[PDB]
Amino acid sequence: DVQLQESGPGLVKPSQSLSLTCTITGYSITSDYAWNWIRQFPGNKLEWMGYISYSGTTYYNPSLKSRFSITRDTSRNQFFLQFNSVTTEDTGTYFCARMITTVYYFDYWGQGTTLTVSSAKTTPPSVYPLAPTLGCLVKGYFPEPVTVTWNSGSLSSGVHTFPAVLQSDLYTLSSSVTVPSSTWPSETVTCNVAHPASSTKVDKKIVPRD
Amino acid sequence: QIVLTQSPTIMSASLGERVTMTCTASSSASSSYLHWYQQKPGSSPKLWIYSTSNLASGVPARFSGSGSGTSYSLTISNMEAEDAATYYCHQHHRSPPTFGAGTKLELKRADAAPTVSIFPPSSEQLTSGGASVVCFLNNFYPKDINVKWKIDGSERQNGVLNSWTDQDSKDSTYSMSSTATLTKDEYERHNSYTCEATHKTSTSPIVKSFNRA
Amino acid sequence: EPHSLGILHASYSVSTRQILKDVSLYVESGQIMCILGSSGSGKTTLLDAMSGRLGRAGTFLGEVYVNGRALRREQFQDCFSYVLQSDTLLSSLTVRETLHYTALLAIRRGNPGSFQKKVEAVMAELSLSHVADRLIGNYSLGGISTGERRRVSIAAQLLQDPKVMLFDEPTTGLDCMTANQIVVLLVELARRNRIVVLTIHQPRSELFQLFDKIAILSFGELIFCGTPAEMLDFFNDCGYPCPEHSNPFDFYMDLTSVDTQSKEREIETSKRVQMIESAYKKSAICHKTLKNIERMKHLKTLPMVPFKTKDSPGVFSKLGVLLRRVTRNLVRNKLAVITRLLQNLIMGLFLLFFVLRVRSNVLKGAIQDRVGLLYQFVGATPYTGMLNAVNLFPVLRAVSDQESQDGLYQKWQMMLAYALHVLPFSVVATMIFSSVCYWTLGLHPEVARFGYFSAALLAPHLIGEFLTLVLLGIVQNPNIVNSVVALLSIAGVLVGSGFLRNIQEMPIPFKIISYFTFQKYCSEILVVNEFYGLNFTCMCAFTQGIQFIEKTCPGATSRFTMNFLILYSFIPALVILGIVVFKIRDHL
Amino acid sequence: FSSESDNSLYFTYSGQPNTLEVRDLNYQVGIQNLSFKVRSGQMLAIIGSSGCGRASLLDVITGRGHGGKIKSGQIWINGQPSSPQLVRKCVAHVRQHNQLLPNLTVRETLAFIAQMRLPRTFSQAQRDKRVEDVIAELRLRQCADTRVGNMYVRGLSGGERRRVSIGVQLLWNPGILILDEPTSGLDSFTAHNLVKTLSRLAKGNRLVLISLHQPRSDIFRLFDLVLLMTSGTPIYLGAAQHMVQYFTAIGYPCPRYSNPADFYVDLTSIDRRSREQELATREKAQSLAALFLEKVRDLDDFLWKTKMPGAVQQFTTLIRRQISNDFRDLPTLLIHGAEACLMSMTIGFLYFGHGSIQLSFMDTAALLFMIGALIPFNVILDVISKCYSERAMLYYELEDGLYTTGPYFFAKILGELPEHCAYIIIYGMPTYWLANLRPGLQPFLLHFLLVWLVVFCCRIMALAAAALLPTFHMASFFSNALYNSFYLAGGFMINLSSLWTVPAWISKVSFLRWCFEGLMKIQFSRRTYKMAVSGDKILSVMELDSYPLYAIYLIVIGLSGGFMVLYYVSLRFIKQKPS
Amino acid sequence: QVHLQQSGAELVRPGTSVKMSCKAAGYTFTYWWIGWLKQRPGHGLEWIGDFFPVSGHTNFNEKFRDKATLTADTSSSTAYMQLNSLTSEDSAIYYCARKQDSSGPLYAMDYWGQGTSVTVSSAKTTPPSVYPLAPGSAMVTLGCLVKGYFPEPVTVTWNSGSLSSGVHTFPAVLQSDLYTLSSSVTVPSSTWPSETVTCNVAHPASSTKVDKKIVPRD
Amino acid sequence: DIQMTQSSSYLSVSLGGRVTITCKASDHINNWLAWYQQKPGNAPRLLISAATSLETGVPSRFSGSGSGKDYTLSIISLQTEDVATYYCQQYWSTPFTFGSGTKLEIKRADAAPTVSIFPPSSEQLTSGGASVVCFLNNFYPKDINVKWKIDGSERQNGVLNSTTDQDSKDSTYSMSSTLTLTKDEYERHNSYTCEATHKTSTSPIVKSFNRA
Repeated sequence: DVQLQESGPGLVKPSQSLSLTCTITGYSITSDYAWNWIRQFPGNKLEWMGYISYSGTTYYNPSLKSRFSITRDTSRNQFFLQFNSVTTEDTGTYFCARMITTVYYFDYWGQGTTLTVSSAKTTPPSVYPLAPTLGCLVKGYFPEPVTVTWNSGSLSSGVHTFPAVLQSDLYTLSSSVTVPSSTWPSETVTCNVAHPASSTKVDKKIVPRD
Repeated sequence: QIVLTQSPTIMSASLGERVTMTCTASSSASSSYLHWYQQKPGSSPKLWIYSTSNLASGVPARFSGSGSGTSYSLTISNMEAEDAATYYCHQHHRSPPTFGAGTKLELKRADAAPTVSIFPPSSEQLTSGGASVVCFLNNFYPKDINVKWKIDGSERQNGVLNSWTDQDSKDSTYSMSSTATLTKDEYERHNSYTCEATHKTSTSPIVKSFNRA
Repeated sequence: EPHSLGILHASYSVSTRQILKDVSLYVESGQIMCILGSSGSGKTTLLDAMSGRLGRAGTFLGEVYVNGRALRREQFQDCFSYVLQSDTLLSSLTVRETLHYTALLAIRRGNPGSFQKKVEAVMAELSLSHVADRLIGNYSLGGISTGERRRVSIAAQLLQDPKVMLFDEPTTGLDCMTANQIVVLLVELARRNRIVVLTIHQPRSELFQLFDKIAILSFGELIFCGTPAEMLDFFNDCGYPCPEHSNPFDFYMDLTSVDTQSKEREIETSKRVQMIESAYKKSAICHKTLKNIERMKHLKTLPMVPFKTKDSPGVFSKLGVLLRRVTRNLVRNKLAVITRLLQNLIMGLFLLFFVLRVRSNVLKGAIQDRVGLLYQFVGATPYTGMLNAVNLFPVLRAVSDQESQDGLYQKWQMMLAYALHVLPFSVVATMIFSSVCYWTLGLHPEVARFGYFSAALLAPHLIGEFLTLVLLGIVQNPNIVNSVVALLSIAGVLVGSGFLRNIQEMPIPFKIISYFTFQKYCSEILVVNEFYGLNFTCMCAFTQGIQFIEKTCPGATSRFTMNFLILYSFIPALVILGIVVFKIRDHL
Repeated sequence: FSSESDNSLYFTYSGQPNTLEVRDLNYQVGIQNLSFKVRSGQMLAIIGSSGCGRASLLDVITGRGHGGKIKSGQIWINGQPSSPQLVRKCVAHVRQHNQLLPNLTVRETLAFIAQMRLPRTFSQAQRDKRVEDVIAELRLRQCADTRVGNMYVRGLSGGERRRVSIGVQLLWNPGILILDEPTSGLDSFTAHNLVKTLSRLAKGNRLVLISLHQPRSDIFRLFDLVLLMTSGTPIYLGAAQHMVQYFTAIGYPCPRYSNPADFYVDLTSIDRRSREQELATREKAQSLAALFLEKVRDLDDFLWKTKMPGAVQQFTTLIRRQISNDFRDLPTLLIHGAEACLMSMTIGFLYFGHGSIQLSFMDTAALLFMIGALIPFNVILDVISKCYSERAMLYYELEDGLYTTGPYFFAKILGELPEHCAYIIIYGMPTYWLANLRPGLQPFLLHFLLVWLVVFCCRIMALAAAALLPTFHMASFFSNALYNSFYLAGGFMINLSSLWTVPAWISKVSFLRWCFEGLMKIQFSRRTYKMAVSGDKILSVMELDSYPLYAIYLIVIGLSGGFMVLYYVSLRFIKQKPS
Repeated sequence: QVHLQQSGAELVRPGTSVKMSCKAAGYTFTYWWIGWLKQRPGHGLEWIGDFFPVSGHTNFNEKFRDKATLTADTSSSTAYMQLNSLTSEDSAIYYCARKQDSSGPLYAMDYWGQGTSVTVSSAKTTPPSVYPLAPGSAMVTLGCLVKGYFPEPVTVTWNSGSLSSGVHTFPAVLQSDLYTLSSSVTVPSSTWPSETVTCNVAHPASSTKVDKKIVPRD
Repeated sequence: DIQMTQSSSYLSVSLGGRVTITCKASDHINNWLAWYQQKPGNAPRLLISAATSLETGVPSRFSGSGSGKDYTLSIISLQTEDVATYYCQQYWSTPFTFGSGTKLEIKRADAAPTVSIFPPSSEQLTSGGASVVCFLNNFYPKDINVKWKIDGSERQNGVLNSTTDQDSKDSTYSMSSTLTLTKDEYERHNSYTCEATHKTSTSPIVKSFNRA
């Protein structure tokens, strides 16, 4: 049982430094395995970036020429990555993995982190409830993710949350849940939206109107 | 440098059918270094099959694979609900290791018409100088849906965004949404908004309207 | 179905060093056990003891338990399969034919299609259907590959469906890819509810995480037995961590061996090995093994009986199968057939080359050439017989040794099969020789004389070949048999035949020895056939052929028919002799 | 661990450090493209497949291979292009299979080789000095006085045999030492200590090249440089202890607790079980080779991070060595003696002429023919067997050039005479005495001399045949064909005048015919035989009156001389390839 | 001409280290074995070790393994030997020498160096005290003492060198880290107690010179 | 290790005579034994290579031989220049070992020493120290033991003995015994005495000194 947990900066701008780390527990990175990084582009395409062997020997693939390096600290056992070429094309999800060095394959994978790179500014969300099925729209803000739930878990089923659409560096996310008229409008429900980038949490009650 | 391609890119099948996926190498590859990975939305890929035919621990012994040279394939003898995932082909015959594009299989379901609902802007939009009209099209199948917008019979395609989800883990249906962003001065000048939802489980579109400014 | 094999203790001695000491082991169905050791370790003796191939070679004081039941020594051959490190196959047969003949001897039941049903099944299990109906032949480039030969032998053992299999160093003459493929095959065979125990000489690093149990022997002592994980933990506890880039099998084999270059090294490494073995005996692993062995003895759950299905056809069915097997092996070998049929013709043509015509004038050689020719025919004919036996029998000798140890048939049944299939070829070869040389030389125009001549020379050919076969039963090196038989043939014609030494003027022990040499009777028959009706011209002491016959072996004509009865009594006698000789071979 | 002890050096090379380099060598059978340069003081191990059919890479480098030819590239030795003379003067090749004579000691083996390799201007004290230096360097002072025997099994160990096999090359003080499979048949500890010995030899101002297939973990750790090959295509050349880093930095990791040599060799091995796998693996191997060539493109050397003894002295040494070895081999001498005595006693007793009725004329003639004809049977088999057992030594010794075919030819012929004469005495005398042949000293001596010359001629025939045909069985067949032909043409079994032209020509050169005719002209020369009948007419009737007895002796001598010419031409012109 | 030239004399304090050199000439130094030898006064010679410059190999005498480090610079044909952790028992004359054999196993040292005296002592430079010896009342022997000097050599004569015979000099003895030297003369009864004589003591190491002229007394 | 032993560390010889110097090995050395000649002030010269082989430049007067482990160096018609220390060294096996050496001396008729006692000078008296010295000149043989007595009391500490080698012209030996005391210990006693015990008298020759 080996745990790989990525961490690092969320939203950063281009032409900066950027260091993502993989904390590895349950197995020392001074014993066997090749210990590497894998990138996934928002198009569901995986790309291998490079490894640091237990001996300290590193290898990076071609067509990523002198763009990054991988380092590590022995005793603490952190796994590091520092890509100077922080161009906007590098937005996507990153995750670390362990290679088995007999026949090269990746058995353990981490959980991953989402890296968004642009000059866009952090903006708090606008939240508008929707009713004449009920729900809410959250728009006019950046960066992602936003956790969207409902008060006390009431509408835990029958709910559809739609992936956000980004336009002119701001995005609109929308969520809608159908509740039959046999219980509504008495069992009050609200839209609970939380934006970690600004740490803004808003809870808006939804009211139908004629 | 070996490029891997996969086919079919997107495929669907009902439960119980035998399904195959093909991975093609741009050169050739040795059978010992081909691996398949399974990824589901929400998390990282997991090792599925290594060295073409050796099953990873935890895979429920109904998956297999084979191949040699330039042609490798993955086969499922009888599909279940948990197989709705993306399968990636990986090689390390010649460094660097590379991945294919993945094949995505979906589950078949009986056709169903969407529930369509058009919502007005909120008061907190009206007080801020802008508006958006939201049209939801829920729980349909297949995803091949066509939605039109009209204001007083005049189609408005610019400034209208839409989105949809992947196949829901709960009822195998698809759902979508469409948000039309309009200036308040445009919004309060018209009292008839409509959505014309045309799809392949009917013979005429379902037309819904919001007859209010 | 938790099938299991256990060795409670094991000791073995010869006569008078001891070979094994207190070796306990436990392995279950589905597991593969690899036994390691250096020179003198006794691991091959341990496999030979388990398979029952010793019989009475030494004293075995151990106790072997299978599925909770102790086995008797006489049951060892009925429970354990065994594959030797060097497989001898018949190159003229196909894979399908080889496995077919093996099945025909192994099982008693009928309905011939059923045999194909079993044979095709094993050719499916070991991936031999790809190479079915292909000639075995020579090496890989011009025949079947080495790995495929290993699989053919394994399939031949699988035809009786064994449940416990013992492999004596299966990867010795193989390359790294072939040996890896064989080990992968053996683990797959183990997976299918079977017990596989094998020895390996120099295992590669990849194999270490593949085996389920590894055991190390040194001079009969058991140093370690456990899983690879338990192996690494045990040796780390003893203070011997594995080096960075070493092969675990190489490191642990070096650690547990004894260096005999000098006395200081032998003492130092003996003490180190004893420290490791002592640490092992007190460990939890050894006690768990001993308790598992004890536990299986008292569980009244799965008692079982011996395996492999000892269906045993009678003697004549086995001789039939072996006869058509060896016959098929011969006919498909074009060169062996050509040599076997034409060597006597070559001999004849050589003799004809020197003497074109007999020349009835006595002063020009009328007597000299006839006596020369008969002497050379009698001498040379068993030599060509011997040549056939030395060139063709040893492959069947090796095959019969391997299969006779496996319990399919006794060695003398292969001896008889060889003995019988050669008879039509010896008859044809003699008639080909006679039909050219006799009439070309002009020995005697009468057809009856031709017939008696052909039979008279037919018998020495068979006698020579049979004598060679009996000597090969006890003399392992065929070149020694070659020289011994050639020397006996020369001594035979010199002593036995009156042509060079008149039998009535030589000492008594040579007359007595002469009476047991077939060359005496063959010479008497040929001289009667050749000279009785002749009338010579021309010092020239003789005019009538009857005078010459009276001079050497007087009275021979009155024994002519009886001489045939004596001469052709040598051929059955050697056969019966061969039957005892090969039985003696069974104890060597 | 294994063992630690004295690591002093005792015998070092005193000349300028030599070099060896290979530039874009392309050899097909083979070897696709090798480039390297090594110098004195380094040890280069070659691992992987690396060879070609029936010839290793080191035989290609020395310039003496088979079944192929160098197509391009260059090999340079000490700054000069490679040639047979530079190889003979610099390269001490130690072969995988060779033999030392079973019944010499280490001191004697090295002393004989030293006499044949060191300059004739050395004193005996200097040669003894050189032998002791070689013994000291190889740690052979203990067990220096024991037997080197292989066929004699009891004696020194296989490791010590390997060391003696190295020493017989070290005696002439080589600069470049090349070994093919040194750790073959040796135990783990013995192989380890031998590789450390080779390291010390490299340490002493020498270049050591080792061909070693599948080295062990502990042997791989002892390597200075390693050349990794998959086939004729190289993969990696450089320091052994950095090999893993090289592969790790190009995308192919190796697990901990895995031998690097075995894992990398299997990784680059080219399986031929299918066309798909063979194609994919050849593409992989070519990619790795091109990648290596790029990696060391800008790096130097492609490495990642005196009068001689004359013919008479050579003859003297060969004759002393041959006599010294065979006359200590008592079991063979007893077997040969026992076989000759038992055969002569059986012939004697069968034709016994004392306590009996006097032998007839035809029985006596049959006896004399049997005395001649029945001897080659054992002589041919043992001469051919012995010659075939010695081809490995003769081939590699002539190839190295420590002697020519002349001295060997003479030593080989003359060295069997002290055994031959005893054999003739044992075979000859009991038949002449047991069968009551013609009395007096002169008949006896003439009989003995004629039998001696005939058997000598037989030995020379078998010797020439064994050296002419490529294998034991073909030479044996050829010898038996000539023997049976001469036997039939001998004139006893068939009439000599009643012959077709070609048998007559065969009879004219048949040594058994002349043997028979000579013995008949000794027993029946001028003696009256009781049948009285004049011997001269009796010999005339059988057509044995012409060619006086001295001419018969001269003819047998001439036939032996003919077979001597055949043997000499055979050995010099045709190579005596082992097995 | 084959020739080995060693370094000069040395005097160091206990606990320190020294480095000696031996420059070879007239032969191909790099590929020959050179050995080092210790000659301690009062004893014979001790073998230190052999060195092979092209490879840098050292054949050690186990007694000296942890004391003497052997090396060489083949670009200047010079062998070196370094003595670590010096004590008083290491004061001796050290020699370098080359063997008859280019191969190295036979220690027949054909050519030798000069010898490098090494003195290990904590003593400081000091001038001697000079004393005349009174003959006392009564040929007659008179003499003089030189005591308490360090380091050696000291030159002592009589009558500024003119007393060509009858004079004995006694080699210095080391006590409490300083040397004791003495000298004596036998003179005719006509030259004592009549003629005067002089003990002439010079010590270059401490830059001194004392002329102790002794006249009749006691 | 192989220990080389040379007995008879001194041999008294005369010029023109015959000298035989022996050396035995503790083990087999297979005639790999060299002989060296060392003179005071000079590095040793190699005389003999392997046991019998004379070195280039060495006179034919020198020879050597051996049997088993016992080897001998012989010098015929001994010259003045041949009076030196000779060493036996083996090179069969490392570590190489040398013998203890033997030294030649010129044989002379026996002679008794001239012995004298010198009191300390006033320049020493004024420094707070003192010494009393007695000299033994022109004696033969070298093995002379000299003791000091103060009013009959043996003094073992504070006595130095400096001896010389054989004189090049007289062929005799000499030595000097120096006793060091402080001033107050010196003044404490009235008389000093020192006695030479030697081979040319059956009793010590005793000298004494007093003051006032």
